[PDB]
Amino acid sequence: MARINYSINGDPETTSKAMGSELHISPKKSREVCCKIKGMKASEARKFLEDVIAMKQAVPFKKHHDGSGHRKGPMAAGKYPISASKEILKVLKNAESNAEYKGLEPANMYIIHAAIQRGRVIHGFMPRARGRATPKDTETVNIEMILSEVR
Amino acid sequence: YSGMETSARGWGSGRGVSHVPRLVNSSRAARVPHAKGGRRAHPPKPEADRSEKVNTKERRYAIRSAIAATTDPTLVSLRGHIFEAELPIVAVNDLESLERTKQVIEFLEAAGLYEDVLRAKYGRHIRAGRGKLRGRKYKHKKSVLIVAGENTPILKAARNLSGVDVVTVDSLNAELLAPGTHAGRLTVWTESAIGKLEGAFQ
Amino acid sequence: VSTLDMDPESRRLFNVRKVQKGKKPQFKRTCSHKFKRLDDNWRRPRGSQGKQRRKYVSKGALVQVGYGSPAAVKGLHPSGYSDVLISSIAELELVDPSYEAIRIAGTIGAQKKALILAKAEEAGIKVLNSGR
Amino acid sequence: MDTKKFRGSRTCGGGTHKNRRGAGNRGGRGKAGGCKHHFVRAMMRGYSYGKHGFKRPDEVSRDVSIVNVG
Amino acid sequence: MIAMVSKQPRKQRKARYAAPLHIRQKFMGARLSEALTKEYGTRSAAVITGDTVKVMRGDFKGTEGKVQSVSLMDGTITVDGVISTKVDGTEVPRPLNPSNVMITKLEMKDGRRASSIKK
RNA sequence: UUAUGCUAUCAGGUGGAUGGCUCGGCUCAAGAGCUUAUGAAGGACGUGCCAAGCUGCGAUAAGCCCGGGGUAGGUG
RNA sequence: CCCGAGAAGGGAGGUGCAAAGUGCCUGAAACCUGAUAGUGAUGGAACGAUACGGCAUGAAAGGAUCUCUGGCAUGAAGGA
RNA sequence: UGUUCGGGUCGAAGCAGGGCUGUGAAGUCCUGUGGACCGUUCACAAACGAAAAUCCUGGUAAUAGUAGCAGCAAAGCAGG
Ligand SMILES: [Mg+2]
Ligand SMILES: [Mg+2]
Ligand SMILES: [Mg+2]
Ligand SMILES: [Mg+2]
Repeated sequence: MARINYSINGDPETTSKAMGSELHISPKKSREVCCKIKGMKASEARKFLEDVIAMKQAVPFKKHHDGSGHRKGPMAAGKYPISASKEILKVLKNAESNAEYKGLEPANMYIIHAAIQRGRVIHGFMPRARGRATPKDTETVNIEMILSEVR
Repeated sequence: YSGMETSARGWGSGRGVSHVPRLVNSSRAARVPHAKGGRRAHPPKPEADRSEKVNTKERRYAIRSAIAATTDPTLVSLRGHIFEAELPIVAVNDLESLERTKQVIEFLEAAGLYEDVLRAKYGRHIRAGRGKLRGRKYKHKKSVLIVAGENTPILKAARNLSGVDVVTVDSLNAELLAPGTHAGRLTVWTESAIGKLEGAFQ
Repeated sequence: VSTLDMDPESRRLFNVRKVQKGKKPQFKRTCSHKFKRLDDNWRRPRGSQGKQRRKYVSKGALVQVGYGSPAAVKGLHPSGYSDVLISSIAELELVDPSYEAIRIAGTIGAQKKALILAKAEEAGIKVLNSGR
Repeated sequence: MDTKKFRGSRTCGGGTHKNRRGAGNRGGRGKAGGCKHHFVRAMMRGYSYGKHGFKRPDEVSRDVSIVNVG
Repeated sequence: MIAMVSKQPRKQRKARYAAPLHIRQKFMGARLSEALTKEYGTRSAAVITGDTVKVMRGDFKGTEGKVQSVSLMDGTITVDGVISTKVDGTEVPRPLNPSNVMITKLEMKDGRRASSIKK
């Protein structure tokens, strides 16, 4: 419902920021994608996300390893997230545009931080058998990225 | 009937929950002291009588003991006050004739008892806690007690002075002479007041 | 500041207290490290089957008067002085620098504290917590 | 009783928590149990059963005041 | 007029909060300058639109000007010169309190004003 | 660059405890104490420039007339 | 002013002593995300107490005949 | 609450983490936050101290990105 502070405060001299506010996506899948893309470059990250949305590339699922089998190539369980990939792509676009407005060079920048902070919950309901109604809720996510000109 | 205007019934056993009373059309506990909105176990009661009794002989004896304590310079001095007079202070009967606060202040300055009045004035300070919201905003100090034999304009002139309490001889009690159960209160008398106390409390 | 006047018996007692209070337990309630609802103060164990209350050597140590420090140097600062907590500038006259050191109260302001510290520096009294 | 003396005692000076239930931990209400199970206490207190003597009306009776010669 | 039997804060704040709107005219009171008080005999007066005030407390100690408006319910007056700026830049009146001002020039146009001030 | 993890601290999210404040509540005391067929209390419906709820009012409808108090703003 | 399909939202830049940014005073814990220190894919458990070591920290509020290493004098029970 | 002596925008209460004192209940001080109130001597009071009641109210985990989104009417494809 409001703004958010960042868990890391890089110097504004060589730094770009961006936040995705209250995205309606799964926090676990977004956590896995954010883990995968941290430390890479901007162009490499965008190419990898393009290949993920195209179903040509699998992200490794290490913490939330359930509901998945092992994928081709050299890895254990992994999936093909789509919605989380598109949300992260939008946030990356915004961060690169902000950095180029700062007068910096996007092509030689790194994702030095990408986290998720799940936000408020809208409380829905679903009717069960024998007269009970258990909740079903709309989880939200906050995505944060920081780009830096140092490795 | 606070916390008890309800028709709650227990669900009994077999329902998987506790045995407290609950609402008839819901599962919310009520009426019991550990349930939210329930009554209070052992609250205060308006019919409790908290008055105390003291026999007249021992009450008069305590009053005499407190009156005789103002003669001792040590009890008065260590109790808090500041004075430069020869205890006890006795004044001529025209003190009941004073009608302006300025005249009373002149007399107190000339009798070496005005620094206590100033101490009470500057010691007035804001109280701490929930007492501020209920009417007791400050904490006051006690300076000086003036005693007169009969009602006169002096009970109206030395009335606004900070800390000073002026009373007649037929209105002395133990609070006036032992504020907080500590005797040694600075006081002033007159000749008529001395006349009134031949067998006053014996 | 006035040199301390620890005469030899009191110096011996002071070193004895240093050693003994070195070898003293923490006196923490039972199972305070296995739940977070419990704070780390001391409560007497009360159940009949409890292992600490039954005085098992591995469970810890019960609170008892055997751990008391020597009566001559009880309450003294580890520097050897006795600390009195000062909350006004009308209480430095009721202090002697030979064995007492003041501790200015926490809530004193800045200029009040400056005046107190000036009068304490001149008086020879040692100040434990002074911003310097 | 001194309530503060028993903060942390649980039973509060009663023994088991199965005591202090109600009127059955006292043997009945009032002077109940006259001569079945409280007979000895009934005799020692001064509540023995029986009726003994008669009374005259208070209209006719008098209670004289006395004073000795000494 | 609420006597010494109203020494409870709850009662005083009720009286000041839910007041009849003809009593809120009295809360628009401000001190008079020396000449005004020594020629009308009232130590104070009420502030009305069209008179010159001298601010005494706050950020504008010493600035003078007319009263541009008065609101009874709010309890605040508006003065010439005393302004605040928007973020985009637009000078706006800043409300004050009539007990922080001094009256130096009364505005006599009602005719009933003189009687209203005193007696 | 040892992955999945364990312990402790820090930064952030969620959450709404603690503290400070309070036009509310409760108890005691002193007063005052009936109203309606000349249509009561209570209810339904309506009534605002933009007006859904509450409050007030009744097709003259957040209201009309007269006397006093009050004085420069008012439109719950 | 720039990004964005945008009356969403983000960045930069302002207002204010202070963001206190609209259900906006302070803002705890459970719970969740990241970072730092120790440890870690040959390993046995009421999660700790006591003694000895490794690694990390030890600004304030704690020590300066205090910490470390040795010499000398007296030395109780015991005593080669 | 009565009484004595005080502190605070040159920064009170509260909160997070630390140093010292006490056998202990606990006290006091330091650092970060906070932006307005808080103590103390001698006494007196109580709607006065929580780890547990298949305790009450609120918030929130694991289970878990799992079950379900099939059974009685298996419905969609091309071009624009
Ligand atoms: Mg979802
Ligand atoms: Mg049904
Ligand atoms: Mg209630
Ligand atoms: Mg609890």
